[PDB]
Amino acid sequence: RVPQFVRDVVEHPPFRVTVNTTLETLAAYLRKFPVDVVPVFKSVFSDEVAGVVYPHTALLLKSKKLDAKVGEFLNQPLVVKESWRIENVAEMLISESKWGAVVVDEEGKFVGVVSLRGLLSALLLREPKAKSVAAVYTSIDEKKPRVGFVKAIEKVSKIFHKLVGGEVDGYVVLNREGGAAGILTVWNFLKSRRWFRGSGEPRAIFGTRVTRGESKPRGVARVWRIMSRGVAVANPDTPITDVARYMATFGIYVVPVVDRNGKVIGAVTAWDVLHAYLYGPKEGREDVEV
Amino acid sequence: ARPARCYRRIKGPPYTREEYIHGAPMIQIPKFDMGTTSAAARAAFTMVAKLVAEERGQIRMQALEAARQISSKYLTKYVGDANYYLRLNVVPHHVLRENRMLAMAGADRLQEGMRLAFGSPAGRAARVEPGQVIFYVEFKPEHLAHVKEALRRAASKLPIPTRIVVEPK
RNA sequence: GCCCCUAACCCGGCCAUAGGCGCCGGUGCUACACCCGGUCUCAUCAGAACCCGGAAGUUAAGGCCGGCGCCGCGCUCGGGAGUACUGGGCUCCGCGAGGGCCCGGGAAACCGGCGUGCUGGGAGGGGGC
RNA sequence: GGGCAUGACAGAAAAGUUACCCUAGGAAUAACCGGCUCGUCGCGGGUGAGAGUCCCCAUCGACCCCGCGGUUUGGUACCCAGACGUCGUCUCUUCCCAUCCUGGCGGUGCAGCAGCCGCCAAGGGUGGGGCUGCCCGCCCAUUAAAGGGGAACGUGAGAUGGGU
RNA sequence: CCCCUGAAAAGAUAUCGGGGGUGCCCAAAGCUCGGCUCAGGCGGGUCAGAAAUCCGCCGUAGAGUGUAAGGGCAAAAGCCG
RNA sequence: UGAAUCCUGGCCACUGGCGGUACGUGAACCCCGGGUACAACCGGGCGAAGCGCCGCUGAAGGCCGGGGGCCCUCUUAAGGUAGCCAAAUGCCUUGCCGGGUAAGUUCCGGCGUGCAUGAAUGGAUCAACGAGGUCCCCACUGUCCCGGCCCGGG
RNA sequence: CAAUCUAAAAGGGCGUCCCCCGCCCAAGACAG
RNA sequence: GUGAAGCGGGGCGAAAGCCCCGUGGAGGCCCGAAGGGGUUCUGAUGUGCAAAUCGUUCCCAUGACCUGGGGCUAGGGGCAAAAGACCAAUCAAGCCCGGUGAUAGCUGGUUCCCCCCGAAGCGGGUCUCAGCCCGGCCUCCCCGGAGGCGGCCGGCGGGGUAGAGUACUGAUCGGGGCCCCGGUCAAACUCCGAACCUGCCAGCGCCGUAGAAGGGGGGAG
Ligand SMILES: [Mg+2]
Ligand SMILES: [Mg+2]
Ligand SMILES: [Mg+2]
Ligand SMILES: [Mg+2]
Ligand SMILES: [Mg+2]
Ligand SMILES: [Mg+2]
Ligand SMILES: [Mg+2]
Ligand SMILES: [Mg+2]
Ligand SMILES: [Mg+2]
Ligand SMILES: [Mg+2]
Ligand SMILES: [Mg+2]
Ligand SMILES: [Mg+2]
Ligand SMILES: [Mg+2]
Ligand SMILES: [Mg+2]
Ligand SMILES: [Mg+2]
Ligand SMILES: [Mg+2]
Ligand SMILES: [Mg+2]
Ligand SMILES: [Mg+2]
Ligand SMILES: [Mg+2]
Ligand SMILES: [Mg+2]
Ligand SMILES: [Mg+2]
Ligand SMILES: [Mg+2]
Ligand SMILES: [Mg+2]
Ligand SMILES: [Mg+2]
Ligand SMILES: [Mg+2]
Ligand SMILES: [Mg+2]
Ligand SMILES: [Mg+2]
Ligand SMILES: [Mg+2]
Ligand SMILES: [Mg+2]
Ligand SMILES: [Mg+2]
Ligand SMILES: [Mg+2]
Ligand SMILES: [Mg+2]
Ligand SMILES: [Mg+2]
Ligand SMILES: [Mg+2]
Ligand SMILES: [Mg+2]
Ligand SMILES: [Mg+2]
Ligand SMILES: [Mg+2]
Ligand SMILES: [Mg+2]
Ligand SMILES: [Mg+2]
Ligand SMILES: [Mg+2]
Ligand SMILES: [Mg+2]
Ligand SMILES: [Mg+2]
Ligand SMILES: [Mg+2]
Ligand SMILES: [Mg+2]
Ligand SMILES: [Mg+2]
Ligand SMILES: [Mg+2]
Ligand SMILES: [Mg+2]
Ligand SMILES: [Mg+2]
Repeated sequence: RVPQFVRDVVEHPPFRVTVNTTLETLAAYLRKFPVDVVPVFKSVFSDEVAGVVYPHTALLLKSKKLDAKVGEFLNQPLVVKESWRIENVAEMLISESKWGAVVVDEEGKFVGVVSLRGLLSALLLREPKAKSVAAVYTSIDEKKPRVGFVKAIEKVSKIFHKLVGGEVDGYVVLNREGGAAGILTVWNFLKSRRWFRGSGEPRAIFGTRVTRGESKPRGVARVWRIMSRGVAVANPDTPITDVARYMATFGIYVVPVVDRNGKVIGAVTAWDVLHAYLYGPKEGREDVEV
Repeated sequence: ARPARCYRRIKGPPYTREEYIHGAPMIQIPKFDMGTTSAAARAAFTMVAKLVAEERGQIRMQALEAARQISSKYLTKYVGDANYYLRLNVVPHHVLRENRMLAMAGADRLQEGMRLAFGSPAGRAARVEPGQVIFYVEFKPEHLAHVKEALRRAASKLPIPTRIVVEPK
């Protein structure tokens, strides 16, 4: 009984988010139960969907003293049907580079959401076209891949916008020698707030002696202070199914790839894994023995 | 979704080349021709009603879909699917944009206000001209009152004034 | 030598009215060909091609000419149409996006009709100086 | 004449921090109020799938669409940097109506007791406490009811000074 | 710095406008001469196959031309020597 | 660091300090060669501290997470022990359950994968002391309900 | 009696003035 | 006021010891004047009595206590039970005089009359964006010497926009048998294609020997 249709992978988040949920509450929810896409309902007593938000939306918080609700940052959802096949929905996720979609039935009633985790798990019960990481892996020399490479001592302000904006799905963090120090994704920013510092527009300083009317960020956290340490690395001959199992289980969509000396030469993204399960090796690549 | 008045007027060039547009939304209209579509059976129908636009403007995809549902349901109930042909005549080619702060939509979308103002896709609309046919019906003269009622219901869902023109084929 | 007239051949201009498909005819002294050979110049896996030497055979094919049909194409022709659009003016209309009036210009698709290479130089042939 | 380089690419050799801060200025430029705008916010209307035993419209109102207000938030940067005292509360006055009660009327899926819905109507009323710096909100005992807004987010040359 | 669009049929033309690219690479991917014709399709042909080499027909470029985009190119600007 | 009392865990990767046989590197002087009738100049040799390298050091500045099967393993070393907690430290959050009030966003007592607690960076800890910050109870009252009259000076 | 300048939409109305079309009445039409 | 060590008596008791009363006079001990300090009312005052005061309520008050006179430490220096306090009403580095009329792309001011002409906020470069330079635009003078062009008509050219189209590249709804027919579209599509703008020549019109074109020089804003 291999899942083939969307109805076999539709998932229901453990928590309910409405338009009045604050970004701080949303971050607390995702700390406990990580999900790839959050449907937002118009109210507590209505199953109508006002839109969706992503884990990245919780990172739009500017200050803990400034009001910010989920309803102010709603994305347009990607909508799929429960009757569609798993491979077809995977194609739409690759096209838009989106981590999930809203599932509706034939009449448009909200059924649930489908995520990258769910599709990866469903394809786990199949046989990849390409079997080695070497066949599908993003090189460190590519111009604008969906994975970043950053030094461990960099400031998080340098890479923050690329993560929250979704231009990459994660970062491989390099030590001084070019080895894999760790992994940085939005989940690192959701688990911990060691990176966070409140900001805001200038205060209404009138009729008083106050010498610093605007908050300024001075000590900026370094990447290795909040990264995931000790992630397993992959080799070109690593099986693609071990990578897929990791990504499906933990929802981390970047895995570093190292040469024999441990130096990072690229990464495997969740989009690379889907490519192996759907088509096979990339153009000009060959599947090495596993 | 914003109120439809925000995208009613034609304020710029058509935005349709989907090979240059990242994340252009998919069309959410399942069918455009309803009833009896085969050309042989349409020869029985001898009357034509048209819901004609009175102004130029942009009709959003969801309004076209809402108009299509109410009219087709009414005709199915009162006229019968074998006794009419209904066609939604315009296609929502134009892509709508919105300038809102969002996550998971690009780094430039994180800058507030009118800095980097070019919007991300927000929907689709059909750009129509005065006199343009929005809905097209073929029917038998015995059902004239029902066809006019179906098109009156369709018009109540549309952002621009329209008028119903009835002529023989 | 010179002037005039004039098929197919040679060198051209414009580059489909010249192209494409099908059918029916015409042309052969000469000219163009198909054609006959490979010692020589030259040529290749291959005298098929290219190149050389020829003149038995043939208008079956090519070339050129005439006719018909369809497709394609062309037109300073009729309609489409003074329509669409537009330069200038307006205390003219409309809630508004926009429209209207006056002076001056003015399409396209399409439908119908007509057309289906024209022409410059030379050789050859004819007539005269 | 060729090369060795300035990528901030018509070419300095160059890290922070100031809430202990200072000077010159800027409404060429932010924060409060005001102006413009109204996406957002609040309020109204069209439509009628569907619910309502039957029955669209007693009560609702999916999918969509037309609006009003300036009451939340934003957008913009027009005025004000030789300066318009920055939240709330107290005190005191007035205005709006999109009416919570009180006056009038109608509908009801109005038997009565109650309830729900609409219309006219702003003369009067709309209070006392617990919690929090609050505003807002939740709650307690009452009550005819314990409406909401505007006035330089009314009012610090009137106070208070808990927060910022 | 470069291409297309914006750009309003001479020229010029901006925005933290839109879609992309550049800090190279190649002793050939540079020069020239000759020959040839590409993608794709069909018919026949021993392994042989959707796809190898061979014979034939069609094929306006649907290929190729290092590299973005736009432009150009068929007895060539492509392919082979 | 901060009386006393019970205690004070694991980590030397990093930033420092210190110790060290050999080796690499490491300035001037000096030595050798070339060059120059002499010099300038060019090459080599020798080579101190230091640095590289190897060790020690946390009551040095400090740090104390994952994955896997008590064991292995990854990342800049280790992997938060005894304790303590919605803390003057918890965003979510007026956290949940009790106390106290008619009603308690504060307070007290518990709970704890604790956004981001923890051991001389001191942990736990309140006897005595306090113009320290806070909650509750009794008494008390013009603080108030809700204002009135009087006295001295303006 | 344009604009700056203080306004108004979808929708409803034979309220009223008017224009056009279809059908009935050839005095056996519409209303009782 | 409390009452440490030490020292008496009495009581219970088997020993040790325990209990009561007294004596004694310790302590950065307690209450509280003087004295010292400076918490509250966020009281009065706030052009003050005062460039820091007054009332009230408070904290310490045998000690790391308060206080007179004399002495030492001096500015990149002192002194600090540490607040970057204090060092003569001056301190994240004193005061005096000197360098010194520091510099300021920034702000303020810049004084009589008439007459002639009369701008600009554009392009390029700049550690350039409140500055400046080279051009455009103004003015004045001189050289030069006959042509010039914000308009129109014509001849001969250029163009690819509006519209149109859906034929190349793409998008898109239906019907019929990969083709045919109908329909919806295109800033980064184009067979076609205006109005319109623009090049040369000729004419018209106007300007020009009271000086066209062109050139040089001064001053700009
Ligand atoms: Mg400041
Ligand atoms: Mg516009
Ligand atoms: Mg430059
Ligand atoms: Mg004000
Ligand atoms: Mg403002
Ligand atoms: Mg709204
Ligand atoms: Mg209704
Ligand atoms: Mg506002
Ligand atoms: Mg301004
Ligand atoms: Mg003003
Ligand atoms: Mg002023
Ligand atoms: Mg004032
Ligand atoms: Mg003032
Ligand atoms: Mg009213
Ligand atoms: Mg106010
Ligand atoms: Mg005041
Ligand atoms: Mg005042
Ligand atoms: Mg305060
Ligand atoms: Mg405070
Ligand atoms: Mg141009
Ligand atoms: Mg090139
Ligand atoms: Mg060639
Ligand atoms: Mg320790
Ligand atoms: Mg523990
Ligand atoms: Mg404690
Ligand atoms: Mg805790
Ligand atoms: Mg507390
Ligand atoms: Mg810790
Ligand atoms: Mg500590
Ligand atoms: Mg610590
Ligand atoms: Mg401690
Ligand atoms: Mg004390
Ligand atoms: Mg309107
Ligand atoms: Mg004492
Ligand atoms: Mg005070
Ligand atoms: Mg006072
Ligand atoms: Mg006074
Ligand atoms: Mg005392
Ligand atoms: Mg300080
Ligand atoms: Mg000094
Ligand atoms: Mg100094
Ligand atoms: Mg001086
Ligand atoms: Mg003048
Ligand atoms: Mg200025
Ligand atoms: Mg002309
Ligand atoms: Mg057009
Ligand atoms: Mg069109
Ligand atoms: Mg032009």
